[PDB]
Amino acid sequence: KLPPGPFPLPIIGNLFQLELKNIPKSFTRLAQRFGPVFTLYVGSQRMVVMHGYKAVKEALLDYKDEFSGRGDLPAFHAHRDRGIIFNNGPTWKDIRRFSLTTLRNYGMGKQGNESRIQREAHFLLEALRKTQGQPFDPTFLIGCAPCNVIADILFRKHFDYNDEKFLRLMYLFNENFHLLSTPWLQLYNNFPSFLHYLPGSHRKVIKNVAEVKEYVSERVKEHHQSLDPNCPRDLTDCLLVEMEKEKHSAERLYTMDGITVTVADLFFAGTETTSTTLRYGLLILMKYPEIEEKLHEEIDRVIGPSRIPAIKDRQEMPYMDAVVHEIQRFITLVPSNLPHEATRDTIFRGYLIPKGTVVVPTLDSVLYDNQEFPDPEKFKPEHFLNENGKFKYSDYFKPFSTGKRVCAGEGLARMELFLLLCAILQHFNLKPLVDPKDIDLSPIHIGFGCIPPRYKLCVIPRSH
Ligand code: HEM
Ligand SMILES: OC[C@H]1O[C@@](CO)(O[C@H]2O[C@H](CO)[C@@H](O)[C@H](O)[C@H]2O)[C@@H](O)[C@@H]1O
Ligand SMILES: CC[C@@H]1C(=O)OC[C@@H]1Cc1cncn1C
Repeated sequence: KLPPGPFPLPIIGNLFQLELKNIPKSFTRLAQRFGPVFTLYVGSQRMVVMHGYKAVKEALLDYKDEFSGRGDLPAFHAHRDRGIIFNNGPTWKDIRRFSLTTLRNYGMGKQGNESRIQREAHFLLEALRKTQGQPFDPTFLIGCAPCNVIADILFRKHFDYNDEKFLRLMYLFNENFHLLSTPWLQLYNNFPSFLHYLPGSHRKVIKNVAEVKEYVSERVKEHHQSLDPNCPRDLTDCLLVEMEKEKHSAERLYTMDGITVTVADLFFAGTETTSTTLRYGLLILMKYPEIEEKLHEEIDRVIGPSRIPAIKDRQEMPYMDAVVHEIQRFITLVPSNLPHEATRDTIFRGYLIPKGTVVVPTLDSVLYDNQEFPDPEKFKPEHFLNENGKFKYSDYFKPFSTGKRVCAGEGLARMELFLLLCAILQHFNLKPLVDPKDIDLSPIHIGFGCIPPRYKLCVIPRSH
């Protein structure tokens, strides 16, 4: 027997039970009705949804290997079963393991992630000053910071903030994440063959993915022509070197195409989610100026107005720590996670879950638990503050997921969020164009991601 769920119709399945523009809300509605594990058909693809901390944790932690597969995502068919993110094949385990180890090597030491982020803060602060306290759209300014950070690890390359190629890549990342959060792409994701050769915004996503891949492909090729296996320059070099070291084996983990997919995965994933979180963070703080003020107080007391922020500052800045945690919790940036897949026939809570079934370990339902976070729908730093006014740790903080497919750059992202928000607020006050009271924090699109409203602001200097 399958987990309980709604009776499906011919062709469309349970499409009437879903609001295309807010799938996460529909999951939640279905959870009250059927419980923390339920079956759904969207089209002819059967899925099982986990909802709530217990179900999600059990799925990812007690059934590690059973649900460690990756569900298909037609828009990213040019990556399927290659690289990391969209890899449901036999190369996933080893490519992931090697990529994690390599990322850790580049993150460790005095030339590590902290220093890399600190250097990049210089350019970020420079760009913010150059706005002269005039209105500007933050989207493609602040996004440069994580984009350059991951580019350094991948290509040992640094872009000027208005390099045309650089802006184009970020534009593509932004459009994709945006469009992948819209009702049309949600329909396409589930009915790809009915919809693919019709007109629609799905074509742009597909075109955009191919364009990022092509750019990464050329970079991989330029690295292969000028390689020195004794002195690795970046992550692509390490992957290229690993490819030569297996040239006489039976089965191959590394293709030139496998590597560009792997690196385009990291490039896209290393840029877009960090950029969106920061951008969403700035909007949030502008709605709550008293929160911005307390942060300004903590920075000036602990770090002072001049010294560059460092990761260990987190340990002496409980309010910033709580705020950075609360931004990630409140926005539920990837609210349905990435789709998992059953690797074999599995019995979960006495329910049959057949091989190939899509498994959805819902994240918003963990981030919005009303027992762990009383008033979950509200932005409150005190969701992460104890009695002593100190940081209050929570296991329900899972915006990166958990288990075998846990976000490959969790540590990078968290250090970026802390250091860069610290840097920004050390040197600037945030000025909204509209009154704080009229700021709407609701996402404008909800799908693969949660998309912030478009806005402009001024940043007014603190330092001179
Ligand atoms: C706020 C920033 C970020 C968020 C919210 C986020 C979130 C996530 C989530 C929810 C998943 C799916 C986990 C699962 O399937 O169980 C994921 C996967 C992944 N992320 Fe992130 N991530 C962020 C930053 C990053 C960064 C900086 C990188 C690269 C350095 C990155 C690379 C990846 C990769 C390669 C995967 C696929 C893992 C796999 O399939 O085995 N992410 N991320
Ligand atoms: O169809 C799903 C979803 O797509 C939207 C736009 O997001 O409309 C698309 O599909 C309609 C067919 O149902 C077309 O008439 C329209 O041209 C196309 O944009 C939403 O209206 C709809 O919910
Ligand atoms: C389709 C892939 C998903 C997406 O678009 O945004 C989140 C997820 C890819 C991802 C994983 N970690 C960071 N990102 C950007």
